[PDB]
Amino acid sequence: GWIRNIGRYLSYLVDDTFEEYAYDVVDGIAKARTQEELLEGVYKALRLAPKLKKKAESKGCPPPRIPSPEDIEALEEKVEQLSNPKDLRKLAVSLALWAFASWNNCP
Amino acid sequence: SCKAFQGQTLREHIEAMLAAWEIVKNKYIPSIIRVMKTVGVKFTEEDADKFMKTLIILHDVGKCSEVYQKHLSNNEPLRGFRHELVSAYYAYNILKDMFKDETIAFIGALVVMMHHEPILMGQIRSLDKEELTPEVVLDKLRTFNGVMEGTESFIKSMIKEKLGVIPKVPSPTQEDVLREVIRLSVLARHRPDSGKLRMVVGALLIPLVCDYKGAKEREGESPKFAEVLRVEMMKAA
Amino acid sequence: ELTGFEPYDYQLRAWEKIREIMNNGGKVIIEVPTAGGKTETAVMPFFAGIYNNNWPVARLVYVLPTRSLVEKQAERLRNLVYKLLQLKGKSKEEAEKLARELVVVEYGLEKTHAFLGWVVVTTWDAFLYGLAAHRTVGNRFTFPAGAIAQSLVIFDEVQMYQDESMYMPRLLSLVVGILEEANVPLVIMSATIPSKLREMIAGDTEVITVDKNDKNKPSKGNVKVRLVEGDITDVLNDIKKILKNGKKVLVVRNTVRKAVETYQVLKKKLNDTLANPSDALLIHSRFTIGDRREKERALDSARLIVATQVVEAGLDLPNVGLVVTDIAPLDALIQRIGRCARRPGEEGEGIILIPENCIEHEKIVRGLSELMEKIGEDTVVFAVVTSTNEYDRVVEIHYGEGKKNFVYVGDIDTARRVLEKKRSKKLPKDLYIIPYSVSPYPDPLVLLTTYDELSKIGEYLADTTKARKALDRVYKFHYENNIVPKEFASYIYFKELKLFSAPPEYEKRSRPELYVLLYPMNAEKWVWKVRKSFKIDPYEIYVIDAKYYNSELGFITNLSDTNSHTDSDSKV
Amino acid sequence: FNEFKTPQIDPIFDLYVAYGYVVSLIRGGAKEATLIPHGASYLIQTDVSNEEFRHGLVDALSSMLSLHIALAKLVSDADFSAGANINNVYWDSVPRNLEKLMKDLEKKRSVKGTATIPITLMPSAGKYMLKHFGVQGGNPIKVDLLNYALAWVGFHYYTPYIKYAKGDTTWIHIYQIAPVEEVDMISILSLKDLKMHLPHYYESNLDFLINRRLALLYHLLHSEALELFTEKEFVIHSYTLERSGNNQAIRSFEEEEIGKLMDFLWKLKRRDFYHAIKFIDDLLKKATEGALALIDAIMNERLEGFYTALKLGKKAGVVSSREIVAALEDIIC
DNA sequence: TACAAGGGA
DNA sequence: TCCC
Ligand code: NI
Ligand code: NI
Repeated sequence: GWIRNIGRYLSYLVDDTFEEYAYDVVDGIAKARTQEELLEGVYKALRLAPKLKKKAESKGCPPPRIPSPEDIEALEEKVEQLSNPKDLRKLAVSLALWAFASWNNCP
Repeated sequence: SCKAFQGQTLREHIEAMLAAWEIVKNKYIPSIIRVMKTVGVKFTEEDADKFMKTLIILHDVGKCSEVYQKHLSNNEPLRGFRHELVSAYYAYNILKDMFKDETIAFIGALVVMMHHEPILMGQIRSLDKEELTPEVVLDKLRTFNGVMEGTESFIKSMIKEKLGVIPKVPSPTQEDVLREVIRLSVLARHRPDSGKLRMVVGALLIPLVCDYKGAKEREGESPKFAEVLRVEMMKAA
Repeated sequence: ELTGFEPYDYQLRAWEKIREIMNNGGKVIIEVPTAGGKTETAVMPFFAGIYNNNWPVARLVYVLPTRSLVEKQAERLRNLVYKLLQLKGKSKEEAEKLARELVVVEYGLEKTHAFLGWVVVTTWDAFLYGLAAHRTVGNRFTFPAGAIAQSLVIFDEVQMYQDESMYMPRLLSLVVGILEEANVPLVIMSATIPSKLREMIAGDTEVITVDKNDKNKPSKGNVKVRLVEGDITDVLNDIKKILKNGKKVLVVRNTVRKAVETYQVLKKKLNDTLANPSDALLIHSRFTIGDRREKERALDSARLIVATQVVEAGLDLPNVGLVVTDIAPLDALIQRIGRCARRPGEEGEGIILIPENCIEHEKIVRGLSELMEKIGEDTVVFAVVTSTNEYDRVVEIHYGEGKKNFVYVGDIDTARRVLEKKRSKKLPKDLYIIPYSVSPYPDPLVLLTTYDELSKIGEYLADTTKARKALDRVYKFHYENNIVPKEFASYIYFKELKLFSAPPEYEKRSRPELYVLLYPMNAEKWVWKVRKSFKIDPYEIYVIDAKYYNSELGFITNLSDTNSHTDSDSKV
Repeated sequence: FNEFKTPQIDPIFDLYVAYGYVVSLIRGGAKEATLIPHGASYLIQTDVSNEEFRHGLVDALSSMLSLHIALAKLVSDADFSAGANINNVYWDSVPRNLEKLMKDLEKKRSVKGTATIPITLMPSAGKYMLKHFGVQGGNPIKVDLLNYALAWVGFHYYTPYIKYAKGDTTWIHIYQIAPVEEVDMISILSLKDLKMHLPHYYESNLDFLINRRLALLYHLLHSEALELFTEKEFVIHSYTLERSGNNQAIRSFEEEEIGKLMDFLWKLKRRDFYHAIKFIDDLLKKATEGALALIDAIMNERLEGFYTALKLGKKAGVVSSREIVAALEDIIC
């Protein structure tokens, strides 16, 4: 549920085809204790969209797909109720592990 | 009332198998007999004809599993359904009932198991991307629900037409066929027999080459396969 | 009928031994010296089995141990089946059409069918591959060893020493043992074998050997053997004196490198007779552009026949004159020189040409195979040859069973119900590698253009290739040493190159430069002091004749190779 | 029912003898048999008499000696000859004991002596023993010849073991699989399928056979006998043997289980194998630290272990396909 | 991973 | 003491 798309977008920052290697954002978002730092980390991760799209357009492969706003609000509306950090940890690590999948983008 | 193949019904295919086996009988039966003395139990060529006829009738009963056949009718994928397992359950139980012997039904269950293609377990080097793997076999095994309701009826019908002695049908739920197939496969994999099993059961596999005759095929080497379809002519001309 | 003999050979000495096979039997042993020429071992029982249908046995299998004239055996079986087709019909035209089709070489390709054919010729190299392989077409699996069980499998001198890769008597003992409980008749043909093997592979089978009564066996005649110096110039005087007479010279090399140069250095210094219709016709050794029959059926001529360790078995040359050969491990030599078939005599001559020991580095591995090779002066053309090999290979090697890369364990646990060889666990079975002969000068543009995977796009079945003619296009390459690749590597259905990190055996391979029609290429005090020497290898690649202490072989070619780093101290 | 009693010596050696009982039984027949564990006794119930038991045992040891003679005072590179015998003198001692047991056995004669048990079949034994204020000369611990030989057969036919050379020294990891509740014939033959002969791995690139847990993970990667213990409880007892400067000793005796590791592997490999076996092999060979993190995560169910393993794999050479990520997420639940 | 320290016939 |  709305995890595959954000997983692909995050993997766009790790694939060798994108010679930028933004590991700080994924490392920070993986190690999150509560709401504020994870929100800041995901914001920093999604802030790098223009450079990814420009690099993809200049390389010739199809541009990356930014997560749709329809499921953008899903992250928020599910995350406020996660007062306990424990059940937050499973999703915080699920996004990180989905960020490291193959996700063949530019053939 | 059921259909085995996508292009052919149950009868128009199984009758072709049985009819071809009548010609190939005098060619391949004595090899089966010389193999089956080694097992420790032996009967005449006529009882061998009965055993082969039972294998011919019972290797496609599992095809009519009311879910796999639905996938066959359409183009839906089957993702590794081994109906030969349920067919081996049927063959084992029914041959318990008729032939009153324990090892020959085990051999026949294995013969049904290889039908189309045998299972592959252990000793692999990651060259089994397809369904040749016990995990997907167990997947299909637990996802197995049940056979057609008329399966017992037409099984009795073909039992009457081929032998006519007594009609009897085994009923697999899900766990019972699990126990039967796991027991038979594990025992065949490991016994004091080392090379005896492969020779014997491959020998019983060899006559089961009429599937190319049953359905139309476009293989280039099939004509070469037709070289050994008929034996040397007994009559000079 | 069984009494009627279709060939013009009348009745042989082993006519009464035919009934020992029957339909329910075990191991039956047949022995006769120089069986390569006049074999007639087990084809008559099968032929008499099929005269009025009522087949006792499904098929027949003839086994060539390592590398020999498979095409010659195929032609012989084709001629025999055509002859038995006589007196029954089939006119003249369509008999040969089916005779050519029922014979299958089965090199290993054409996965559509595993093993089919009324009579086929196989090789132990391919026989091992046949016991475990997957041939699935149309969701139908043809089990390659299924036909082996009920067919008559017959060996032919399968105790022949090779390039440290086939001479394993323990493997043969294991094979005969595992075949014993299958309740199938197994008969083996051999010229010379030790007495020690004849008891651990046949514990209750009597040897028929040669019987003084009913003297009808094909005698060899008079053969004289002498030790001569190995030089190219020395043998010349023995050539011009046989070619004019009408005889021929048969040169045998123990190394492919020596064979790929002997013909070239001998075809230019003679300049006496024709070359196109007579020369350029030799035995196949991973060359001739895949196929072998193109220069195999034309060998029936009294001309120069350059050869190597491939002509050792499977030859019925009627005119045998002088045979020169390199160092041989006695058992190889006696089989090679026993080529004088037909009528006894014919002034059969066989000699050995070795400079000192240089030919022992590829077919002897030093050891007793080369140390006792020079102690071979008797003709050994009788049935008492068994009293000769005991002190040549049994007293020094077979007692210590010193062998390298022996994979016996891969045939017991692996071969229980079913497995496959191309995907082993830890011990790959070194049998053969099939290369592809190309010569694209401007064509290479990555992916080798053609010969694609042909996936779901284009082909619905996604399993189709243009290798229909490739069945007679691959070589016979054995994995011995590669060091670095020289040809275009392959992974699946050619192309994709890559695989620069120790490419494995089997399949793949595509030879570009090595593709041509002509050829394809890239004890003094020790004996009198003690006995019971060691085996295996050490820092020096040769054996050790350990009399009391140390005493390695600072001799042969290993010392010359090792002298590149230490040439002092009299080469140790 | 025979209900043959099994001597109480060591729940490791007792396991070996009472668990080679079944392999001696199967070759002679003895259907409808079961093995009831008693913590350490491991009693067996069977409908067999003694003669068929003896025929099965002699058949097993005849195959054993046939395998022994295939390589060569004869020393063979076998599990019971040199693969597991850490001591050089045992390389010759064990085959002689086996052939003496045979020679006594085919002539319907019971044994009359006792023999010293190596540390291989029981790590609890050794050379000395503290009596009150010191040790005894020689080896105080000794066992009956028939029990010794049959435990050797059981060890050779069932229990996997892995050797790695690394020059002069040598690591030998020995594992024994133990039930605690109930087993039948089919289960025991499934366990038998796990045993693989001649695991002389040596080599230099395969250097991760140290860290015994990693070695057993690698061995279980290529083992596909059955997923039997997902319905039956089983444990694993492991130990290591070392040749550090010709100084042989046991330096590891941790006792965790085996069920959940292969359960996670089996739930991990539904999607495909072409990207599963190579995935594990690449993570083991390249990211040894990542493989250690992954195995710790499997052992103790911690979320960060999977992430660390995936990051270490991706950093060097691992593709980390999508389906394996989905399988890992499904394992997380 | 460098050093030592050991188990037996 | 021999035996790595
Ligand atoms: Ni079917
Ligand atoms: Ni079919």
